[PDB]
Amino acid sequence: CGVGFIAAIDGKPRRSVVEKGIEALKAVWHRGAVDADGKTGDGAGIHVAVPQKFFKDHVKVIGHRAPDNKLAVGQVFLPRISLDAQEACRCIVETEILAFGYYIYGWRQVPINVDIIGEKANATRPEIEQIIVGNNKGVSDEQFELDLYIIRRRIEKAVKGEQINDFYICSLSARSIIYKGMFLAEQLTTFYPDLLDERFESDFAIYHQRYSTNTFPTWPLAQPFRMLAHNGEINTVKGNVNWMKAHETRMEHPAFGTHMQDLKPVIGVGLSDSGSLDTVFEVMVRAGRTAPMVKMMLVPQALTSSQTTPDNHKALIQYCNSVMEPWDGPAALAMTDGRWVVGGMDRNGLRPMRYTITTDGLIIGGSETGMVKIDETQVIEKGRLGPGEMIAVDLQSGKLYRDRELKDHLATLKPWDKWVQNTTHLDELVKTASLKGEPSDMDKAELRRRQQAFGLTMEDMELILHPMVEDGKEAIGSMGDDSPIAVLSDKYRGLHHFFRQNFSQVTNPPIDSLRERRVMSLKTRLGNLGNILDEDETQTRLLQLESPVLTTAEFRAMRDYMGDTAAEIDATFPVDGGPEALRDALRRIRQETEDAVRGGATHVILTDEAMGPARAAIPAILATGAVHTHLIRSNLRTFTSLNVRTAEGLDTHYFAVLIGVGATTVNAYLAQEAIAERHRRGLFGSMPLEKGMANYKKAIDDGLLKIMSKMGISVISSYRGGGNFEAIGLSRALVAEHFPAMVSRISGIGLNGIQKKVLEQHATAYNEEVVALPVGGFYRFRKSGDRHGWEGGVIHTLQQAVTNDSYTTFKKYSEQVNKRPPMQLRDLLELRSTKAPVPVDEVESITAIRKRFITPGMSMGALSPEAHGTLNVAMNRIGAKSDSGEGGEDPARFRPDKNGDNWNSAIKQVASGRFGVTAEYLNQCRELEIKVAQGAKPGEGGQLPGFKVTEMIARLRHSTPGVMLISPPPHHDIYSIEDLAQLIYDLKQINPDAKVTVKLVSRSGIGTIAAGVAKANADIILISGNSGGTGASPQTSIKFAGLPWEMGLSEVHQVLTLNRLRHRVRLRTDGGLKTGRDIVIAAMLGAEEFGIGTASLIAMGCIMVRQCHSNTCPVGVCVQDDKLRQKFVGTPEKVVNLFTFLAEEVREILAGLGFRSLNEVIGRTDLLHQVSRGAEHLDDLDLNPRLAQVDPGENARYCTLQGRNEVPDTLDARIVADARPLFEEGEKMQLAYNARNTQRAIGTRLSSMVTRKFGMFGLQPGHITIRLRGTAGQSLGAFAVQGIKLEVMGDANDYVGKGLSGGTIVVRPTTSSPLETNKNTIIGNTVLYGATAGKLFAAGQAGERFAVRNSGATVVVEGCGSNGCEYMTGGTAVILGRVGDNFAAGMTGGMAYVYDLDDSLPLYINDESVIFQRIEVGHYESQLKHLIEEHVTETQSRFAAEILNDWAREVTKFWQVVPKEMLNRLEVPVHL
Amino acid sequence: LNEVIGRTDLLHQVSRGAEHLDDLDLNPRLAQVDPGENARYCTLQGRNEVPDTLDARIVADARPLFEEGEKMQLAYNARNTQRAIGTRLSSMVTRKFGMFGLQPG
Amino acid sequence: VESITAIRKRFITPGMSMGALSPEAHGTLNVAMNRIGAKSDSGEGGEDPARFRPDKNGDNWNSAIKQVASGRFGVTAEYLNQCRELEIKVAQGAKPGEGGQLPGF
Ligand SMILES: Cc1cc2nc3c(=O)[nH]c(=O)nc-3n(C[C@H](O)[C@H](O)[C@H](O)COP(=O)(O)O)c2cc1C
Ligand SMILES: Cc1cc2nc3c(=O)[nH]c(=O)nc-3n(C[C@H](O)[C@H](O)[C@H](O)COP(=O)(O)O)c2cc1C
Ligand SMILES: CS(=O)(=O)CC[C@H](N)C(=O)O
Ligand SMILES: O=C(O)CCC(=O)C(=O)O
Ligand code: F3S
Repeated sequence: CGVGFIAAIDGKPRRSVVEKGIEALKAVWHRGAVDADGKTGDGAGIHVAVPQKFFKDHVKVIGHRAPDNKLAVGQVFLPRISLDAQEACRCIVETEILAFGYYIYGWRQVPINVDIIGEKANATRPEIEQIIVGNNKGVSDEQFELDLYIIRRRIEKAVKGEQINDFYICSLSARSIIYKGMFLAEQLTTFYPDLLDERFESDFAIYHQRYSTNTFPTWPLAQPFRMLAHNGEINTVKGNVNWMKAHETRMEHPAFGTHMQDLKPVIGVGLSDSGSLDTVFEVMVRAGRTAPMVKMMLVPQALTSSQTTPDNHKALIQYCNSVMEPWDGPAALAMTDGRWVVGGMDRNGLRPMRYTITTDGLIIGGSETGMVKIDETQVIEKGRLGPGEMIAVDLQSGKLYRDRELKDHLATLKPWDKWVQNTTHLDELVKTASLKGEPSDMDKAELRRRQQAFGLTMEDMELILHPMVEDGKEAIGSMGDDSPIAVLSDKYRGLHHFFRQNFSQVTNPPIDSLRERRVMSLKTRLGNLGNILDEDETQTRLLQLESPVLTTAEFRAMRDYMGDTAAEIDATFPVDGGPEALRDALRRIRQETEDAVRGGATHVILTDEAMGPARAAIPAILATGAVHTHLIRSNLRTFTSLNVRTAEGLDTHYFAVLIGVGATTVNAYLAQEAIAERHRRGLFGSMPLEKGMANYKKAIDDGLLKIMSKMGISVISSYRGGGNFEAIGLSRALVAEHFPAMVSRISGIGLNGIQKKVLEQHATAYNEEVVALPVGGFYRFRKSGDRHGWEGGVIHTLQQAVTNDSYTTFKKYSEQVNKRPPMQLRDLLELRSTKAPVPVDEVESITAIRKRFITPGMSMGALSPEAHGTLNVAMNRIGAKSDSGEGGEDPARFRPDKNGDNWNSAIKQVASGRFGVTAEYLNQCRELEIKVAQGAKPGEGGQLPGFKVTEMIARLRHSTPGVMLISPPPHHDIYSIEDLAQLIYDLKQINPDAKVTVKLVSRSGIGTIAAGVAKANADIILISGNSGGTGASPQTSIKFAGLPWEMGLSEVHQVLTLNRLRHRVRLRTDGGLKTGRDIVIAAMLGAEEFGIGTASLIAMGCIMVRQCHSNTCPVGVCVQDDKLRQKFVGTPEKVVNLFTFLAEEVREILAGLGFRSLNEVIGRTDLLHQVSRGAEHLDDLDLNPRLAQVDPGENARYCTLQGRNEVPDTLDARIVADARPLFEEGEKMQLAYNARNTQRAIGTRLSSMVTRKFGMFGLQPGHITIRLRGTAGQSLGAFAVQGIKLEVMGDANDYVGKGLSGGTIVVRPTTSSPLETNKNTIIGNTVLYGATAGKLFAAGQAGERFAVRNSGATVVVEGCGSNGCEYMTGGTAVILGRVGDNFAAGMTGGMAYVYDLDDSLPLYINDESVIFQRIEVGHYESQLKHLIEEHVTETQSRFAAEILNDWAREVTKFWQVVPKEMLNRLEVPVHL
Repeated sequence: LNEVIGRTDLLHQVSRGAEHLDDLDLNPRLAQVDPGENARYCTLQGRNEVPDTLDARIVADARPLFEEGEKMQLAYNARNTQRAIGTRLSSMVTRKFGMFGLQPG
Repeated sequence: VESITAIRKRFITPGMSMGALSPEAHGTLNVAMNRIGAKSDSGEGGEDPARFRPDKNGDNWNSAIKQVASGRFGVTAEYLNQCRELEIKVAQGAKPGEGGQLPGF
């Protein structure tokens, strides 16, 4: 994959611009899935100017006369198999161009060579044809495209009405034309020779290859699109899409004249995310806005409220943000309206984008940098884009604008501020009334009874509400979610329970809402929905909150300011009502809001307030959706704000759902109440009820910001109404009828059930007195109502069983377990088969089976050292495997002990904060598990409370003692699937023997990703259930993120099968598997391996008391405390017994089924039948979609060979060859080689080899040194141990020294480059990610997230993008230059100095955990000096040398950045 | 000639004469289906052949007829699935005795 | 074109004896050549066997091609075995008809 762009700064056309454009496209394949087929690829494209010589001649050769104007071309994909349709297609195409009365010189079959296409693709190949049009009407450049635009839509539309498939017009303008198709980019020129003609000349270029979650090639989905080309993904798409359904309700501009209606819907079916973007971007530009304005209105930069930003810009930004809600997601963009050409970034700089400027007056935009030869000699600059920036060219004036200067320009266009000043911030007005006193008007006798209506409890009040009020933070907890899944529940659960928060896995990264809160946002606006098409100050006239969240005080504040303008709808219904009560209720509300809005109303207030003994409340969630949708469905939502008052609301989740299913504003009124009551028994102590709410509110605000970040979304306006949930349990019909689009893969209950349950709980609370809520056993087993998997009896019996070693006791446990009411989906399945039973002896053996079992990754830290190694011993004893876990593994452990026991773990993880990740760690295993996610907390990343960060722990992890370890939610080197792809490459490079796994978490859509993972060379894929365990994690994720494995595991099984990849990868699953049958059923759904954690913990003794986060483990399982660790009685022997039983119980089952082995039953879903009905009312689920087979009946067999999906060599292949002496004799060596952007992970293999023979540190620095001219591609020197040194004279791309491990890497411009070392980029992003040792020197600037997570590498570099030194925990980080926003966020431990010539660092640095001072003590001043010296010595850097020359005056200019938590720890204090 | 069959790339449409621009689209006539390098086929030979019927046994059961001139009675079952029964017999008979050389029956 | 790594490997540093040259010069050469995967030549006069291992720094003083010349200087079962190539020296262009000299001092 890649996007790129090239432009002649002067405006004047040239052939090189195209030849370069090709040139690029020939250097991106190293980033894609190569087929063994040699031909097949996902899509490539080049968007250049229609070449009028070339075309005109053509018209001449047929013997017409060339017009004076520009001649248009339509580039069109016609149906290729039904001639009947091609015609219809061409009549339509002609008719439409005809009624604008332009002129047709006529069709031209494009030459192409289909030999380089694969069949898959030739299959879906359309018939590519050009049609040539002339501007007989003598209109203007601008009018021609305008008209053509209305024409293309007209066609587009008619073909649709005709119901014609496969028709598609890539381009149709007289300025630009697009040559895209499904073929390898390196072969664009081959599939389309026109491109090789010298008449193809152009002032600009835009190329783009693409990847996918598929095996299927659609042609129209290859880019570049008509104005756009996008690298990344736009996670905020459904959000955007539904907004346009309303934005459109009002869009009207005069340029389209009477055409608008043909103009809508601007977004047709079947578009890829980027495709939809181009769609919007286009209309906007067709109506007048420049390119750069549009990048902004749609992919605006973050308005951090800071000095970093001039005030013009801020105005503008604020303007946009008020018109259009962003289109978020990682995004490198290459854009152009007719005149300008733009390179742009998303608001988080999520994708690479280097660029070079030449003496010849060209700018070449890129994704990597070595992408197209240019002589250093003619380089005038070497830049990049950072979050939010753009760079551009105005081709009419042949002027280049860098970000500042370009943004300057746009600020210039209008009185942004004067206009912005037109908004009413009703904030202060609202805060005022709060301080004036958050009221409360119910008597406990009430609170209690309503509360009972929504089935609330003490656990609810104590466990969850309280901490919010107190700490202003939400409840953290531990252990998995073992309760039933709500539909199956026995006990009133509220709608919000069935909506699961979505989150993101490999497609895009989730953000850090702590360390990166400045880019996020919760602004809310009522009435800012008018004409995205307009550009007038009247667009700022709207009210603005700063949180959709309102305390009963603030709420009324607002509701008053509104007034005649608001309308209140009664979200409630009679109980005397009848079977259809709630239905008609839902109609009613729907209608009433209609009338209101029509009637003139501008704000709606939906509410349960009139709930009483005679009226049940309509589930706020359902009521909000029913309303918002119908509002959209009638083009009305654009006229109001929709505000909800809810008695049932209480936690963060409930807000999130409400908001994103419509809600503008929410007020949890009966909870502020419940807060008060608590407060008048002084449960909060001294603290005023007002400060009370304040906190509550922050907890819910950060609440949301988080839930959002789980699918990288930075901003509530795009999130709102986007329906980002997945419904488990409610009926298809329903979810469709009333909420935005969401999946509900098995219908579930419907209104009639909902009604019945709502009312039942109701009687509970108005049928008689209520002094206390029940206790509740949702977050914990009480011997009360809610059941759980793990309950006391069950735990005892199991313990009894593995301790006394009786299989009979085991069997009694599992029976205890299997005889209950259904609690989980698998519980609803029976296993029946058609074979007679077989004798048990005959089945496969335990030895055999237990080997398919593994003990999941549970970190050293989360668990006691004793527990951890216990597990490693058990697994190795039975020839199985265990998983180190998120947090290091002690290397002493790399040998078997006198007793023969083996503490080393067989599968090592690799997770966001790269904990103990070392060349030697990565090499002490058979398998690497890339942890993208756990079912306990999908969107997010580990926690390890500070008081667990023992010293041993801290030593392991290179973290700082007793300081907390919260991990970055996303991996920093996996922002998109190609990214995954490359990590897997490095992984397979540093360790030639291991298989690589990807931990993913079930959720709908996993299937597809699963595929991409497969194309990315992963060997195993593991789908984790929503219910798995965690040692520490917020409770909403434990109860609301994730989906059951029975759904995700089949989806992966299916989809992978459906694309013929299912044999390329092995499948594993975990999530609550405690029993023989749980394991058989998982096999039949497709699994080959099963993970067993918690139950293995319980055998080691866990009693499931849930204080894993607390460091108070009654039993030594999950606690670092010494005394407490002495109460541990786990034993290998115990765990081994657990597995032994499990397998035997598996064999017992297979025999009954007639199979003599597990393999004979994988995928065999025909052996499972869904029985269970388990409720009073006819409310059933559809378990089909899970049981279905893709290619039922006999399967063909693809031979799979034993081993791992192998990978292509790199430079290391030769380097190693050339190093015989090294390994053979010990010699020292110096090698030289060139290097291209296309060579990845250079050295890594070397390193693996060296680490293996001499170990990370048995070689003295520089022992083997390899100079490289040119460009290093991603992962340069990744995991290099000491002894290796790489000099890259030239430059590099992302991830230099990723996981650096005591090796050394240096990078400087070519002796001959005339560039000013420090005023130019030289290495990409996420450099030194997670390093632990070694040095890195860089004559130049580095890009975003430099030194992220560095845990002990020393570096020197002349500058650095934003988010630098983030989450750093060790090492020294010098920095000869300016530094990006948010520097040092979360930087708990190492040190960075920072030459700052403008005393600006103050404006950029992230205070929170760090401080800066000028050097005072002189050993710190000396430390710096020596590095800088080294730097120079290695890099021959002038600018550096000079700082050395004036040390005296200069030292004065730096700034010591030192972590708070390091102040008292530091041998030599930092101060005098 | 072979080197050029189907090669429409060798024909361009100039259609000119004296009138108003009212032109035809001769493209649909000229387009290639799978343009660009062709596979090479060897000379396919003979005729699309077809399945035997009962006649392939009657003839076998009839050696004496064709070899010695004998007169024969053959018995067989027949199904709606067997077509043109007798026609190949006829061909053989016609060729060796002509349509009228053998006495009826 | 082919790479330097590749090409430089076709280069070698001739045999110049320990004696004719300083010990420092001699081993310098052996180190250079082994560093770039090429070959050096011991020369007419022995090679010290200590030199038969790479040193703490990774440098390798041992020479890859050992000579064998008239006065068999250091010619030993172990010398002959510490290499990839044996060079029978029948003659040098400086003095074809003749054979080395090493002044007594
Ligand atoms: C205490 C504990 C620690 C865990 N630590 C990690 C970890 O370090 N890395 C990880 O990728 N998943 C971790 N997990 C999840 C497990 O690896 C596995 O996905 C899940 O534990 C199994 O769920 P089950 O508990 O119902 O047996 C942890 C889970 C628990 C309960
Ligand atoms: C100082 C010196 C020492 C030499 N010693 C030997 C030697 O020991 N054995 C040998 O076979 N040739 C010897 N030669 C010759 C070289 O091995 C090689 O044949 C010739 O040096 C290369 O000539 P060129 O000097 O113009 O580079 C010696 C030459 C020189 C200059
Ligand atoms: C190379 S790419 O993975 O960024 C593809 C971009 C986009 N989401 C698409 O589906 O086309
Ligand atoms: O130990 C750690 O860093 C993480 C452990 C963890 O996140 C979990 O077990 O839920
Ligand atoms: S608190 Fe974790 S619950 Fe198990 S580990 Fe101790 S009993």
